[PDB]
Amino acid sequence: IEALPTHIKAQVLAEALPWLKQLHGKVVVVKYGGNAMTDDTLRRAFAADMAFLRNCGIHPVVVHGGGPQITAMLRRLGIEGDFKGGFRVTTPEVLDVARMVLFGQVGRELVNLINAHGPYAVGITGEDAQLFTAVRRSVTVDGVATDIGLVGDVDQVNTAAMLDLVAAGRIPVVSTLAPDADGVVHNINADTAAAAVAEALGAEKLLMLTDIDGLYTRWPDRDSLVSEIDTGTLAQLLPTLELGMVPKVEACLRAVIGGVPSAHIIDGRVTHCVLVELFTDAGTGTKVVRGEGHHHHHH
Amino acid sequence: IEALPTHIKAQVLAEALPWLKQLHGKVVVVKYGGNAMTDDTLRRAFAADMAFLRNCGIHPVVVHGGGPQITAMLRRLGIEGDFKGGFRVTTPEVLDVARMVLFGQVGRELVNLINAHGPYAVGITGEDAQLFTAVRRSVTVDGVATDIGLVGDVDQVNTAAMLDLVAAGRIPVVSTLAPDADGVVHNINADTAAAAVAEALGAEKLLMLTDIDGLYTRWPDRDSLVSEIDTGTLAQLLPTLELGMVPKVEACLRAVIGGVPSAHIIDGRVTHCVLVELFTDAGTGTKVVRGE
Amino acid sequence: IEALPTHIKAQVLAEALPWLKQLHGKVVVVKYGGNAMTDDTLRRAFAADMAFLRNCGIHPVVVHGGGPQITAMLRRLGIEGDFKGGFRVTTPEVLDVARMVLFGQVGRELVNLINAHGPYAVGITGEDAQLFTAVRRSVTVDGVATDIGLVGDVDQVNTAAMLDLVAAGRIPVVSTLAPDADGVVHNINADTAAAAVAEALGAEKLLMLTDIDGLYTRWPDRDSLVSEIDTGTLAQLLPTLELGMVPKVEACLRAVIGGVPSAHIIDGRVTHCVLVELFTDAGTGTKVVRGE
Amino acid sequence: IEALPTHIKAQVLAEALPWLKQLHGKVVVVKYGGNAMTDDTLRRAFAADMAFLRNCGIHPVVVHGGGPQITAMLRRLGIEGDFKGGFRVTTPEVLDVARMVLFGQVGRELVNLINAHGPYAVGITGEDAQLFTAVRRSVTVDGVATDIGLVGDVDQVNTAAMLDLVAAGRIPVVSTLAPDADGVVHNINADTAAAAVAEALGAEKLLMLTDIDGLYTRWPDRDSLVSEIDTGTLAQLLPTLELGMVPKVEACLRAVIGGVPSAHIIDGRVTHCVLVELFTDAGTGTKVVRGEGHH
Amino acid sequence: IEALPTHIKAQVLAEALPWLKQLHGKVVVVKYGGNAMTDDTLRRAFAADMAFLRNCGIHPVVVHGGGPQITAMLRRLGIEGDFKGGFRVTTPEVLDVARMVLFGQVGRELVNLINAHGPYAVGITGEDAQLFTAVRRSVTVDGVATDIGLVGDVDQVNTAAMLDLVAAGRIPVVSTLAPDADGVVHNINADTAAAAVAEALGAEKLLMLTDIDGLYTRWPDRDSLVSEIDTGTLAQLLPTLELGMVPKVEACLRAVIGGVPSAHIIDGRVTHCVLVELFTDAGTGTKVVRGE
Amino acid sequence: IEALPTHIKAQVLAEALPWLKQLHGKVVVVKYGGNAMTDDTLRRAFAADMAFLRNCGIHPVVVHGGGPQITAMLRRLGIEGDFKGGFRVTTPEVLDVARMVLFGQVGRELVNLINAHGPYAVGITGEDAQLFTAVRRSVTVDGVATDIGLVGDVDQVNTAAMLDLVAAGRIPVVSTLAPDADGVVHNINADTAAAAVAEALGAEKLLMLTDIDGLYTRWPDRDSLVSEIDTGTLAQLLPTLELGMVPKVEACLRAVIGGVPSAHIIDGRVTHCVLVELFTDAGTGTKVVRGE
Ligand SMILES: [Mg+2]
Ligand SMILES: [Mg+2]
Ligand code: NI
Repeated sequence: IEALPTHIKAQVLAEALPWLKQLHGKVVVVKYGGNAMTDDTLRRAFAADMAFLRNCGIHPVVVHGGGPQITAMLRRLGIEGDFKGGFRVTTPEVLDVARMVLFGQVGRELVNLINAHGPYAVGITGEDAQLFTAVRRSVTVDGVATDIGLVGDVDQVNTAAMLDLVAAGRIPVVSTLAPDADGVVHNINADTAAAAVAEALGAEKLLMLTDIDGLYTRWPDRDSLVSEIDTGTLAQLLPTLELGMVPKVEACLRAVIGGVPSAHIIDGRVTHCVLVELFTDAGTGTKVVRGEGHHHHHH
Repeated sequence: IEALPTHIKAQVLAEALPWLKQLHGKVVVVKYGGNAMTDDTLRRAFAADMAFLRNCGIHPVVVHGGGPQITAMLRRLGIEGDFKGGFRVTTPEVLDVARMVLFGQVGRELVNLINAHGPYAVGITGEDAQLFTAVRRSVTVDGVATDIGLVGDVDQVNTAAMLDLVAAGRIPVVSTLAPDADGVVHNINADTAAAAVAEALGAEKLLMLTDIDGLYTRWPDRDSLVSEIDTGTLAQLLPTLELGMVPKVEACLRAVIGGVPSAHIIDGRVTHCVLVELFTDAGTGTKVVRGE
Repeated sequence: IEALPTHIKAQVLAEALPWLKQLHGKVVVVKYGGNAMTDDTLRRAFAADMAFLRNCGIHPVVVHGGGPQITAMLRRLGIEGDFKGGFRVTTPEVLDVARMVLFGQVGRELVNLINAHGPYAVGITGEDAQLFTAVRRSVTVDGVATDIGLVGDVDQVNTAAMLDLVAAGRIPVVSTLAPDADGVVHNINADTAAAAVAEALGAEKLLMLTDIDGLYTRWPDRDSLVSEIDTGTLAQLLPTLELGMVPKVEACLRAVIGGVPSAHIIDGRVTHCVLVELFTDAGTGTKVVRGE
Repeated sequence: IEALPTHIKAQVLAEALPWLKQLHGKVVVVKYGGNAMTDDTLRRAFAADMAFLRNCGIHPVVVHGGGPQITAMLRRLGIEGDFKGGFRVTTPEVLDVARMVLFGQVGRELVNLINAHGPYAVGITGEDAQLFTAVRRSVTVDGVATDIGLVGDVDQVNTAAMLDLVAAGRIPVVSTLAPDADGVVHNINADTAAAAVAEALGAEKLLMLTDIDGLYTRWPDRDSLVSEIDTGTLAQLLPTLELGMVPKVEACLRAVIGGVPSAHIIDGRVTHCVLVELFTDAGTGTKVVRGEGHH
Repeated sequence: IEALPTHIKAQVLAEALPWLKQLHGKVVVVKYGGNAMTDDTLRRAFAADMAFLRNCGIHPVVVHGGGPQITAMLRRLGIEGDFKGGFRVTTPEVLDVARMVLFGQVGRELVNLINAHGPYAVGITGEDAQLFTAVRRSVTVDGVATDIGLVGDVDQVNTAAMLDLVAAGRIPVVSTLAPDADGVVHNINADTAAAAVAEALGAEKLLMLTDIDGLYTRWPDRDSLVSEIDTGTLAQLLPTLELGMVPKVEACLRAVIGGVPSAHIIDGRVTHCVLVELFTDAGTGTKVVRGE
Repeated sequence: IEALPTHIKAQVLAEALPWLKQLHGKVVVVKYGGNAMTDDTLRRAFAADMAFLRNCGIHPVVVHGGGPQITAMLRRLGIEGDFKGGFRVTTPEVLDVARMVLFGQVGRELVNLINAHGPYAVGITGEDAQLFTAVRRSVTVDGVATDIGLVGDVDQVNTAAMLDLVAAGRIPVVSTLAPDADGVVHNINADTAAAAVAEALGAEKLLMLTDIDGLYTRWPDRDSLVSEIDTGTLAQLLPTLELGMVPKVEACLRAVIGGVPSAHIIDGRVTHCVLVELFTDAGTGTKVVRGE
């Protein structure tokens, strides 16, 4: 805590060098969500960490999400959500509420928390300066022709305009909402979006906070927790996983394969989780790396 | 305009030169509000105008407000107004709704409308990168010691960071919300705020859209609106009209005095009002200039 | 007349946005010539139109020529032309006079007018910093190739250094005279030369002023509104156009086919013809576009 | 021309170092005129020298004049003068001929000569981008007020825009013709103009070619044909000089006092005169240093 | 060591934020010497720390010294020192050996150690590009003693050229040797020199490694040594000290008074001493401030 | 001589224009060594020449060597050398002395000599900022297997970082010593190294000072003295050349066959040899150009 010998405090910082050296001047996309937003002590720690990275010469890019906040508003307002299946179905009136909450509330919280350390955080959506557009998406059953609503995926990204912000020393706080070729705003999956922007900016790393200690090869058995998994194998386990990890996983795959050296799935329930995963050799969380070939499977 | 002789169209476009020359490379703060937001045809025209200025080498900076939208939400949601003689009393919870509507809704509308022409508009508040801080304010009720709530005025502004945006070719869409010293976000008067940022950025002009045709030396007599007035002369007729034109006018004062060559109070009920006031000698409103 | 209602002016200006967005930040080569040089109003207008584009964020590159001025100056000097197959031959003594009238007279004219609006206009020839060279020109009189003096065509262009000028906010006024591969100055044909530099700079539009009112398929005026034709239908129309406008057309054809988006053959006899052509579509001649 | 032992050539070159070092990266205004323009071998040598300076990291700015060429043209056109004091009044038309000759002919010659070595020379007047404006001038004939036409002096200069050209590696060839505050272009004295732009650009030196070997207090043989001089010492010799050397001297005055470390009045009749005056200690010309030395 | 739990490890890091923020983008001059150079584990740790600072956005500037190495060489070479009462006289031959050892040996060691982490370290002296000149120094013994030889103090510094190196991401390793006004190379006191360059570059901090745990108020009192002092108090305890701390002391003075917010005198015998003094609230060493 | 007439002097300076024009803004690698370092008048002239090139807009890059100085030190320090086929076998203890002398002494001399004209010269090795790495090379004694110690060739070069120095107006003085893949510094052949950096920087020329007047093709016959040999033609002489020209010549091949338009082998015993070879059409020294 504080009664720790100085000679040991230095032995901690000193060990981070190999990491500070690997991240310096590099972009790092962090997907904020889960207990990280909920718990006060956790988020306050998250904001402090972003400042840490910023004051080390690292370029953090935060991508956050909503859901509970969005549902809370839709209820508090009284919108009777329609369910064209097993999904919420994002209708126009709903999009307005989603965007309102995500950008005007959730993101605001984060920005102010970060800026408690300096003029760093700046909130933006795909709408602002058209940082990134979206393409309408839909779900299955089997005709797959089910229109879920104004939901979509990140289509294109203006990495140029984005890398300009990190250059000015700002920490962009992204709210997954982007217009399509026609101009209508669409709500995008925070996880997938984070992966998209990660690849586009040529990020050195992609972090994703979750209320889980890692990835499970077969959920029930917690002995199936992998601290590191190679791309080829993950792509083969995808069609046999939990739906809640599919976005997290696909995001990592799209990222690590799109060029992002590695993607991490850490436990956001831990205080200063980002500092631990970046400057400590703790085998906590799941690390994804590009790896194809029978040998990556055989070993 | 098709049956309008070509020799006239030319004169209209030509007569713009003297103005395009005066505004080129200069910053122009425009305060959006009133029918401008309400009417669809008007706002769509407003967005097109901002693109016009942008594609002419001019640097527009939009500052918008709420109020009706904010009240609509506070009601539609359920939040009961716990008032004070004509003031809404922005409680910590009210601020949350205000900021939510202004930034996450009102501003969004504007940004998307502008960006229908290109990657121009970008929404920001005083919160983002601490573009500008605020100082808690209080209005006149009984002796004036009334803390209406989380309301304030623009204290400091990071003109540097702002001039950086206009440099990148972006059109900033500001939502009057800035953190005080301690760091708590407040709600600022769009009109006054627009005036603050105008002066800070060394803007060539400050435009303010209103549902009124001008300034009134004699109200309601109609042939007594000044086409152009000047500082000092305004301060004399300052205490004559009502409270709705006080901030507007007071804003233009703080503006011209703070360095802004001139402030304009045009009628936002007119389609393409900004184009008329900037490239047509026909003053759509009243121009305020530094007078001796 | 000023009776034009304030809402009609707004419509005019507003209707120019789609074009400002298209030309902004781009290069536009204008071939100044014809009565546009002669008439005291038209010419004074052209200078304003260039200043206009310059203050809109556009990049204008004027390319002019002499002709009537040259012959005129030769008459005063008493230099009798040495014709050969209808071609006056450019003897050294003549080249000297062209460089004088073209670069020291007609060019200074434009530069000074344009510069009444600001430090924009700057006159140059291929000789200056070797911005562009010229290749000998050979023409047949009767049976075969013959030398017609010191006449040439635009060959190499330092588009890199050329684009630097417009980037510096300067309006390059070009006098079609370029050095031979061995440094022998030549007189180039403004028309063909304009189309040449237009292509070398990779410019959006090519504006060509002419003392002729229209492109003609015959003149049962109703079928003269070729407001916009395309690059192939004009090719087949080339063996049936007026004798005074074939070069204006061949120039446009070259430019567009080469890589220039659009070519406009407007009637410079119209005050503010440039403006009318760029922000309106109201009949100023033809717009040649990529077609086939 | 050969037979010169290499060990000596090296000595010659090595001696330019102190000078190359003093001029490197600095601006040097050179006033072209006289036999320099007339003689073919001389001008061809002048152009080569400008290229020399350019390829050494020096920033040469050439200012030329006319007169004989201008008069030659006016005669072919029969524009006979309206002299009113030993000089021609610059009627609006005469200006047109002057500008035509200076910019469209005299300057052209120079530019092409220089560019025979590379994309260096670029011709400009005060008209282009308003590099420098002019103020109407009027020389006292019997009283004081006597307009002599569209003649003037360099008023303001856009040193910024000018220093931009030398930055791009260009050698500006200026033709003394500038616009008036009310947009009226006049004809300016090459000598005085050269001095004006020299001071404005903060030039390290100002050279002026003449058909004279130096300055003379009086007009006979040995002694008063000086080599070094300064302010005050010249100001007193001003009213004692024929008009054939008044603007020349004043040019050096307005320049040195203006800031230019030194102004030189060399003999342009010598081949490669500029190379001799800049990289050879034998200064066969009249230099003009700061007025507080030998005061 | 490694058994330390995660959270306790993260906390150590987190507690560094207030410091990384204060040093980011700032220059930090570190005077290397003593056991720091001697002990292998210590220097290897020193080099790692410089890389730490470098990879955090901090700009470290290392200034080292010799003495033992210099004396070692002078002995191997068999150069009997011509002493002057407390001082060896730096004859022209001695300077050559000094410079040879300091730049070609001592500094080399450091550079290679640093660059074991990346293309960071770059060795230079006042000689290179004339980064800084020196003025002959005379240390009078009793009343007077004149020149001890080619010894001097840092006169002028080219902070511009220096700040250029830190800009390129390089970590300059300075060897205290500068040119005379006439170009005569001199040997400068590492401590004083470090202070000179510190002030010149507008360094946020000046660190000085020593084989002592702090600054002594009453030398070998132990127990109550100074934890923090300032310009006035530190300058008043000057005439009551041993020579083995005068330069280390004057340095901190010339620095802090010069503009350096604070100078530190830490114990270089501790592994990673620089990391402890910069990112740990350990009250070791001694902090010298200006005051007010 | 002052006795020489001025009309001649000019002719000399003038005749250099074609050369100044060819070298302006270009890099020129000069290998310093031999009498050039020994003789005082010669080196003082060498330093003046580098300043000449620098003050002409040329970018000189000096690469020097040792050997005699290195051997001189090894002897004074009494370090017995282990030989192999006639090689010193650079052990870790010898390398330290080599680097010490080359960088901390030989190079220092040169730098200070150059900077006697201005803040130009800056000494660096492959160690600094890792400007260039080295690869262990072994010699051949009719059985290549001869690890003659820490000797190697220039492997990679950071032309970027190097071209940055010449950009700042500095004259880099290189001491052939570079890190190994693992950081083990090695001593590199000045001649070959100079050739390596020459090619890497895209140098316009490579000069090499020697105590020989030319390139005597095949053993003593003052008649067989080339003046301008070429690749291939020269290549077929290496196996039949003295050992004192093998590294020089083998270095001139990698230079021109590597990109460098031409390499020159001049006589460094001549005062101002560099000025003669670069601005005098003297046929002294041997030139090497490309030739399939
Ligand atoms: Mg595996
Ligand atoms: Mg049309
Ligand atoms: Ni197996």
